[PDB]
Amino acid sequence: KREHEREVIQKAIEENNNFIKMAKEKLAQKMESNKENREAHLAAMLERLQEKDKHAEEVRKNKELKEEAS
Amino acid sequence: MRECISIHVGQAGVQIGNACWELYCLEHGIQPDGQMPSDKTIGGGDDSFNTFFSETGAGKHVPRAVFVDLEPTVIDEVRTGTYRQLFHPEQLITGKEDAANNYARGHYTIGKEIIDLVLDRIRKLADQCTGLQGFLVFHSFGGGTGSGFTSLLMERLSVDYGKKSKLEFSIYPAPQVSTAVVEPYNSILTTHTTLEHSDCAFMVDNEAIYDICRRNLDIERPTYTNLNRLISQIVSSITASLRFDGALNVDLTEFQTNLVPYPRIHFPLATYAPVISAEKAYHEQLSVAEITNACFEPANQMVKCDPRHGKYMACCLLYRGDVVPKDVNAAIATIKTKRSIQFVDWCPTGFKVGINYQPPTVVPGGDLAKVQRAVCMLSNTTAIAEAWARLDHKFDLMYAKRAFVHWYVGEGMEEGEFSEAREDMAALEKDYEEVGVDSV
Amino acid sequence: REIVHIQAGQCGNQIGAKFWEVISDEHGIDPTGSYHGDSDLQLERINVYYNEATGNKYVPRAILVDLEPGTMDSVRSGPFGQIFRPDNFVFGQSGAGNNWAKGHYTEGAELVDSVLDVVRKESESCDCLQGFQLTHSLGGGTGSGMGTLLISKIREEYPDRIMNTFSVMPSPKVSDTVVEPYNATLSVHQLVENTDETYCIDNEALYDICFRTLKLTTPTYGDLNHLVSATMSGVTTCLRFPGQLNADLRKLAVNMVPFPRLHFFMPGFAPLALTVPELTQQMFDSKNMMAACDPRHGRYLTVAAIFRGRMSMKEVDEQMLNVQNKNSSYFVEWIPNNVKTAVCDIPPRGLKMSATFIGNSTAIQELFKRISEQFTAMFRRKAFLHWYTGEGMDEMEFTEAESNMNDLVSEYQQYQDATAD
Ligand SMILES: Nc1nc2c(ncn2[C@@H]2O[C@H](COP(=O)(O)OP(=O)(O)OP(=O)(O)O)[C@@H](O)[C@H]2O)c(=O)[nH]1
Ligand SMILES: Nc1nc2c(ncn2[C@@H]2O[C@H](COP(=O)(O)OP(=O)(O)O)[C@@H](O)[C@H]2O)c(=O)[nH]1
Ligand SMILES: [Ca+2]
Ligand SMILES: [Mg+2]
Ligand SMILES: [Mg+2]
Repeated sequence: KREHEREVIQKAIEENNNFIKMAKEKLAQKMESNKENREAHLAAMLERLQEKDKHAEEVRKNKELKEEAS
Repeated sequence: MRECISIHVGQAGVQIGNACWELYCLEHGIQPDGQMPSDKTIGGGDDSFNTFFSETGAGKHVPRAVFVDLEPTVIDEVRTGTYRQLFHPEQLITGKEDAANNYARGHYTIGKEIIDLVLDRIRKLADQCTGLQGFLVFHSFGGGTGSGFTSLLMERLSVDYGKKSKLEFSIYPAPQVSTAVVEPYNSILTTHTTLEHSDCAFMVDNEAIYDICRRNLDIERPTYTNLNRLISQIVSSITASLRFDGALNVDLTEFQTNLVPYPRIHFPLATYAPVISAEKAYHEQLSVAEITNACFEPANQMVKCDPRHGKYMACCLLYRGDVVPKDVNAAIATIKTKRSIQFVDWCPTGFKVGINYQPPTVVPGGDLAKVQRAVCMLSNTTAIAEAWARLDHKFDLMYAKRAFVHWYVGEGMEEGEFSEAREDMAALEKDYEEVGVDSV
Repeated sequence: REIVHIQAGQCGNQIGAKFWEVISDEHGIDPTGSYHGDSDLQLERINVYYNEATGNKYVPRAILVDLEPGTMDSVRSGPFGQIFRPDNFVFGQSGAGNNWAKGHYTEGAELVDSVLDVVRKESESCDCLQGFQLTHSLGGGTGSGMGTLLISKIREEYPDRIMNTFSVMPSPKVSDTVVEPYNATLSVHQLVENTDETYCIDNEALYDICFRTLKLTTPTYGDLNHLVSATMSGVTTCLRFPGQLNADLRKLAVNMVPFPRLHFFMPGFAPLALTVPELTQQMFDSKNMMAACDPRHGRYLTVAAIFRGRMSMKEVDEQMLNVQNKNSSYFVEWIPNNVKTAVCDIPPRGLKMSATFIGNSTAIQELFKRISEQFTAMFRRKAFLHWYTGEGMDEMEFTEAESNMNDLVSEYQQYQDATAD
């Protein structure tokens, strides 16, 4: 009976610790996944804007070649 | 004497906190500067009111509370208001930018920047407790902070305090006073993520409170202040057994044993009476039987739903003021012979009763008559699942077109979390269905 | 908290100056920048649009931009001309010749970095920047072309802030002519990708209102701009006074924009006995719209209503519920509770009470369809293209802009046709 009493309380400790652990790991995965997602969103936004800039240069370079003909 | 720490999150949470703490100060004889003349033990003690208030050697009684919001203007009014001396400045915590009605900003983008400071501040409160019982967490479903930051906080509290009890007071949205089209999204997301981290949650349907103020107090167009004063009476009824002692007093945790048959089925329906104006209360003494009867009138519930069309799994009556068991028992026998109170078949049908002898108090310049006796009924009924049904339906309408979803995806969330949250709600609605089916 | 204001080009600076005069009066700030008001509610949120300098002086957080000095000099002499920060005038000389390409790619490109220097200065000292509002027209060259360039550049440096525009659409009824459809279409192309919320201020509508409703046979830009400023004051009141609803630019966008591209709003105003039931009927009527579109020809995705003055809150709630009940077919069923209402005690100048309306309606396609038609009738003949190729652009960009705008139209139609079932 004493052995069973010891197993019950150890089982209770083990489940509380497993609950805490499970919660800790899931939060960490969510915050990590979220950070990566958000940064990728911003990165694609900037990469579109830097294309607009590349096309603007391309346009002024284009005017400079047709003002030479002339 | 087991301490309880209250945490008030976002505008609704903070403003309800203002109303609750003012009311507790009045009930306990505590002045706006924290001084309590009737308290003869200076600098500490183990009186019932100490579960909610600590004490300094200067005789100040300090709420065991933290107020948190991601923008500063609501808490700033506490900082500069009537009860500003009540709180240590470090108990009032603000960021610079709110969650813009977006769960994702509350839980991740903005919330992550302040979460560590909040836990640090809660920790300081817990360190002053000799036998912390648990937390009471006040917040809206619909706001970005109320929803997203509260979820993040509940997850972190489970990690840091284990299975230490966490109870919520949750403001369920109504269109009469809502401020965001996306409140159904935030409600479902927070309910999903918080479900496993909460022991007991008391939902307060702003529409139920709005309609009680209009109908019972004759307020043409209720403001938050009208709603919040009513809400604080209800919150006070619920916490009174922790704050006052007495022979017939029964502890909230004892009601909780009866209220929660399975971990997920933990949303009691509160009903409160009497709600009546001074003008109608005058020369009209409301007996134990009248207020008890009012508890079974759905118009007096804090959530709109119909218990007559569901089954009870528990019924608790928390009386306060001038009330003796004889009159309670007579009143209950009457209700039993005349009302549609049907229990599930696996639960006993007895009403659990507690009586706190300290009569209710009202805030000066409020709407409620001062009465000699009041009652809050807490029931566990399958009917509360209607509240989830209504919210889940609004979620489905918008989600089928992914309306507004880009605001969440842009803050780093995935569609996966929406469907996961929605499915957990579907399973919850189903759980409430199953507990009402007769045993085989 | 802080909003940064940018005004570009002639139209941009004219409606911009009117905006500051009107709100300065509402806030009790005189032209010297000194406060002389009666209500503390005037100052509670003054920082949203104003900087405080020593001497308790309030300076609009405003940046004035043009490729010629004309209008800007007119501003500096205007009534509130001295209120502005002198360093915040950034004018060139070149000019844009009503040419989007010049404003966007060449001339404007030349002045842009000096504008950014001012934006960055104003931004750096902000407790917590909300974002930006730009006033400009889409028909000219500077406001349209350089205005869209500035939006792009600012977004690159402030990708996480809200970008809001007040964009004046061109009309033959007011027309500076003649390549305006090109400028507008090239502009809308930019607005669709790079702003979070655009108020479509339609000269077609301002004209029809001055002429038909106000009974002005000969409407000046002055008469148009009274409408514009009354509107702009209205749609910013929730930003400028204490309150609950749409109190900042992000919360407004989250309430108003269900899909990222569908962010073009039809604003409305009333009045143009005046009871709450009457204000309400008026702000929802096509004749009171600042965009030339009939909302009975589409469906409302979302709506914001702002009532101003002393009136019954109960009455407002009832009339607003009544409008929705009686007109249910014109509000999409799959966005519940999509109409939000705010009431502010402080009325605009010269009115006891007023109502401002902000609608995201699929009927806004009538506006884009009208521009698209005028664009295609010129483009099919390749008329005046040389003004644009002459700065380095290919026809491709015209074809792309046309397409993107036609896509926008199709997308409004898609959601208009959508059903809950
Ligand atoms: N009963 C009651 N409800 C409130 C109160 N304040 C806000 N609400 C409700 O709460 C919801 C809006 O959430 P808030 O608490 O204001 O938002 P928040 O937590 O501050 O989150 P963000 O502002 O997005 O950072 C709506 O359903 C409001 O009606 C209040 O004082 N009392
Ligand atoms: N409502 C209004 N429209 C204007 C005003 N000034 C110009 N516009 C319109 O703006 C367009 C011309 O662009 P404009 O701003 O004047 O050229 P810009 O200086 O290159 O930006 C035309 O459609 C005009 O009708 C004004 O003060 N008010
Ligand atoms: Ca003591
Ligand atoms: Mg808030
Ligand atoms: Mg011009």
